[PDB]
Amino acid sequence: VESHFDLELRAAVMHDILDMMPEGIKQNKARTILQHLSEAWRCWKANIPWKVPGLPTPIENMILRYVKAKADWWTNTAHYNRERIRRGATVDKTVCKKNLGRL
Amino acid sequence: EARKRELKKNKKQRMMVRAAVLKMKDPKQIIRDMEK
Amino acid sequence: EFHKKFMEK
Amino acid sequence: EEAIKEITEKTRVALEKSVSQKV
Amino acid sequence: KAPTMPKPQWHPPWKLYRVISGHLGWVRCIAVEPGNQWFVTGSADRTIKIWDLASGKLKLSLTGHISTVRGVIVSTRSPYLFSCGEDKQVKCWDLEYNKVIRHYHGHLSAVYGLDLHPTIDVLVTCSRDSTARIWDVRTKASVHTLSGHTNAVATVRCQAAEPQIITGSHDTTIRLWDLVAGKTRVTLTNHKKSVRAVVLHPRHYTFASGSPDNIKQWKFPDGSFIQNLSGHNAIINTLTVNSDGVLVSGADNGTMHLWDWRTGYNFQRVHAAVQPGSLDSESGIFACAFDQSESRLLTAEADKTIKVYREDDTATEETH
RNA sequence: CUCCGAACGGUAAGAGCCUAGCAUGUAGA
RNA sequence: UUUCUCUUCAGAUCGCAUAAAUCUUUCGCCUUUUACUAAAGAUUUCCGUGGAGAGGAA
Repeated sequence: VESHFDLELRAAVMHDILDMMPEGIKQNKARTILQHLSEAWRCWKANIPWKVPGLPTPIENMILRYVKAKADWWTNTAHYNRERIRRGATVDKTVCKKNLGRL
Repeated sequence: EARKRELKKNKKQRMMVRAAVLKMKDPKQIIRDMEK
Repeated sequence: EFHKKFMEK
Repeated sequence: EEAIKEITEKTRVALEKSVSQKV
Repeated sequence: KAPTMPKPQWHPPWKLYRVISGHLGWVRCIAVEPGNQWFVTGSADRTIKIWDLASGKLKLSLTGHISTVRGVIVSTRSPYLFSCGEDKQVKCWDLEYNKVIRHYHGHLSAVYGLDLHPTIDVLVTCSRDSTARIWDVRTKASVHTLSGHTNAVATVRCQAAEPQIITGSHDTTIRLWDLVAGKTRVTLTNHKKSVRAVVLHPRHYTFASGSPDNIKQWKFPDGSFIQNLSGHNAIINTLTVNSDGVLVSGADNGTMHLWDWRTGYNFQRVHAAVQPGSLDSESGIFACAFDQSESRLLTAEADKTIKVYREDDTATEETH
């Protein structure tokens, strides 16, 4: 499901923080950058020009790339849910609210 | 459909509770200890 | 993507 | 590349032995 | 002072020919078919775009992967595609069959790439958790998997030559053991960085190599940093050498340091242009490969396109 | 106008007493 | 001259007919599944079969 995609995105973000410009091994940062990226994605979900400040250039670039990947996955899940909307194929009760919110 | 599974889980929990209540103060636990 | 989706939904 | 052919033959024999053992 | 400084290889300059923007997402794998008639262009939209090699026209699509397929190759003796990714679906796309019958199995986690041997009846798949499955052709199983990775395998490779291993885990641990032995006879516990650029340089032995920081040469027998290249701080995401011994390494940060064949240091120092849809700092060279004729370099950036960097006629490339 | 189907979704859980078709073939002094 | 062993190559309606399973699509169903229905494509399993060494009885 989408949980596996989210976990893969989080693992990719961790790998990027470890390898994509880690600023050298000098007791580097932690998942607080992941929290900043998640907050930036939530802000973009509001269609606002907010972003994830307080970080270097490649960190922000990787954050934007991961956010675009997660948003593409969400749009694809929404398209798959809307495809099974007219017919439905006996959709469950919880998926309906999620698809409706995404749309 | 899931209400059946929920009721089954509730009945299993109630049966386990009743078994524990009957066994804790059981004749072999409480009344058996009453003679000691 | 968004145009055809919002048009047919 | 005769050594390449020898290594390939060894790999094929090993794969056949593994298939006969498992399958 | 620097190596090959007073001996500038008078090679021609690159020249962009055209960009085939038809993919939907960051391109994962880009490879030209052996017959110079197909161009396997992967994308993260769950759709392998097999376009024309030299023409670049839309030939046909191929789905089956649920997520982005970060692994795509085409065999020589086995006329069928070879996909590999987190979906765990290998698209055995034959030129005449046009279906998916490979059914790659063996990896109990995601997959970042795979590689099929040209001669030996074996392959390799970069599993996610700890696996390195040597998918045997027409077996769909890693009967003899050289498992020496503690994380997501960066890349995989094996052929009839005698380096005997090419692989590396994401936990800073590689397995440069004998592919025939299977056991970790030689643990390549080095290259803690994201080593993802191992392109064949000049000769099969004593060739070049790369790395995301201070890329240098390597050696098939026992390894050796002979061709001391410059400080390639750019994260080399991949490398595909030219037909005439030249080398080109695609960078993940957009700054693809183009080094000569024997020079090692960046001869061109090219970079990834900002596409019209892309952002300011968001792109990065995902793939770069020369065609079967070595006439136009197929460079696929993150803008969902594939540029054809052809060669120009000019000898004014002499630099100390 | 002769084409005829089966299993699961099923039997509350309980403390005291009682009865039994089955199974090893050996190491060693 | 007749048979039994076996590594081996089959695109001959390999077998003047005819079984199943797995996967991917399309219908009928559908209360959940396994058993399912009738059409297409591919991969295997079983009853087998053909043509070529070597080794064993009359």
